[PDB]
Amino acid sequence: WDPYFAGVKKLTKAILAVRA
Repeated sequence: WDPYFAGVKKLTKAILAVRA
């Protein structure tokens, strides 16, 4: 189940600061 995030953005919000 992942229609858009399902809560995974808790990791992608940190990665968004690592990449340009």
